[PDB]
Amino acid sequence: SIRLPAHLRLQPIYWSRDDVAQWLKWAENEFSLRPIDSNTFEMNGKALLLLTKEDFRYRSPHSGDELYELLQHILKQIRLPAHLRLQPIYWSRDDVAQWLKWAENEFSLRPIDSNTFEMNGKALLLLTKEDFRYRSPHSGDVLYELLQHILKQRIRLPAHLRLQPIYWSRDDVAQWLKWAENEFSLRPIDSNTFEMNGKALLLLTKEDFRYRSPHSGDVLYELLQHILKQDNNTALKKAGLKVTLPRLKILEVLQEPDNHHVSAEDLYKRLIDMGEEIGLATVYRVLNQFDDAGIVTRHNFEGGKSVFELT
Amino acid sequence: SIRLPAHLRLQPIYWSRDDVAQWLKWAENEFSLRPIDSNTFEMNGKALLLLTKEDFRYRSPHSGDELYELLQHILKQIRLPAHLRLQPIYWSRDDVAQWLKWAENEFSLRPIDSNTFEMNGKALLLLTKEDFRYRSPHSGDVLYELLQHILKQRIRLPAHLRLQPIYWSRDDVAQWLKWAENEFSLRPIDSNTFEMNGKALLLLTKEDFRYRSPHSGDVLYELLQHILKQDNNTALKKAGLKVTLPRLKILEVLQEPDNHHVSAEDLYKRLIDMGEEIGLATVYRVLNQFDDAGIVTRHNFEGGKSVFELT
Repeated sequence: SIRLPAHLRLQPIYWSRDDVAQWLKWAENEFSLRPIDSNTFEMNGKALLLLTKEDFRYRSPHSGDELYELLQHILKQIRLPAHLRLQPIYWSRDDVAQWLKWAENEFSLRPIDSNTFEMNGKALLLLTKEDFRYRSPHSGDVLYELLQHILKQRIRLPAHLRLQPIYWSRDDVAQWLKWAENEFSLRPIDSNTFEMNGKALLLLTKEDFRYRSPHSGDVLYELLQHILKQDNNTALKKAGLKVTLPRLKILEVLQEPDNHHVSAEDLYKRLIDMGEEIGLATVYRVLNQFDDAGIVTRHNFEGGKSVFELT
Repeated sequence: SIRLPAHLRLQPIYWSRDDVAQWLKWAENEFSLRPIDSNTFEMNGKALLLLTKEDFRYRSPHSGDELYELLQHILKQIRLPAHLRLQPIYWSRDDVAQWLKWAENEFSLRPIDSNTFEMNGKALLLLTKEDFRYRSPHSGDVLYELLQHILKQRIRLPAHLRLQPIYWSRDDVAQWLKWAENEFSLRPIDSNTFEMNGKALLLLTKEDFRYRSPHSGDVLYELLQHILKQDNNTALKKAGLKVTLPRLKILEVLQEPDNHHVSAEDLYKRLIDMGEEIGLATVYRVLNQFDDAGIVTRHNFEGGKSVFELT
């Protein structure tokens, strides 16, 4: 029992950006609210539907909770461009940029500059909602919610950097920055961005990361926060294979200090010496199934002389 | 009852490229075949399994049928890099190139030069098996079969060019070439590649297309061959909507010579004059559902004054 004009009585999914603005103006007068600036929700009705109640309160502290609930009352009676149908973990930097361009058209947002998110989908997924708001004051909340919706519809370090950040040296910090530039497709990260060790890097606030690095500081800080939060029978199961005696034994021989690298025939000869009763072609099949399941690597040599190496 | 050595008695899926070669040499001697050059199948066993019987006969006219059937006798007792999980219709030119690089690693092929297929996935899908062989004498048949397998696991012209090729002028031929360069991501197609009309273009063999255009002639010829081969109740159904009287009428008013572009209120007023009994908010909802279903386009104007245009 709230009377909107005819073109606002349809489903909000249909409301243009002007319809959104006429709705706000209608509500302000209907409910004696504080003035609602015509710029408070620069989007269409489809975009407004993606916003959380918290996003309403954030855009309109005087009236947002009220507008959200007015919207639920009104309600009580997504396919992307071809290259973007992948899980966002796989979007390239170019994809992210095409995602922005699609989104700005789909949702009538204010112009999203093409350097707003210069990073790949993996990096995008590291950012917080706060970081989307910061990069995009007009549309960051819609964009973040857009992404969460795309996720409903559906990172390990280099070896030289797998020790706690607290022990990193200046040099490690430097290798981290250039590892992260490549992994996350970020703008160039000049070698002097963070001239310090891990202990000092751990003292910086996210605002320090942003100042040192306008293009990538938020990604880098959340990467750091991520990094800080993050029996042969089972060995076989864990790699996808049924336990058999021929598998256990061969696996056993490969775990000998001498037999890490071993060819099929030597493995066989080694099995016999131990008094095991296993056939030659069986040794070949096991080690190749082991290869396929990541337990060993086959290194080829002509005529049944490949050497198998336990990974 | 064919006795291979131990490492060739495993499943062919496991055979390296050398194992393939030792198998051929074994077969040649076991079956008194003509000499089989060690270069006849430069691939691993996984690749050999993708080849058709026809590919066997083509690689070995003296012995291929025989090798294929030996292989079926032996048998009688695919996940791509992340960016390539899309239907191949969507692969970019860069994807195609990454597809080649993955394939050459996966299958131990001879080196596939990165300019072997300079075109996008749509273009790749136009090529015949013969064109894959021509572009890649060592691996083209495997690659084509690889693609068919990826498809089991799962183009309209610009308006100025939708008339039969037989009527194309020189100028049209020229617009076709640059439309196709953009659509298929081909190398630059110099304006002098085909200085002639559609009737003459239709006289050229595929070999003429290849000579005029080493980078793209086969794509262009198959594009040409593709092009040459290729009631309101139903109007509503065809666009995804249940027939209702309010829909039929509005659709009817929009098909008037005067009302192609019409706003909701005028449509309403026009319905009344005809003695129709339909409410104003209903006119709004229909035209917006029509918009969403491609029957009209909504052109926005502030305050319920959008003009709707029949597409």
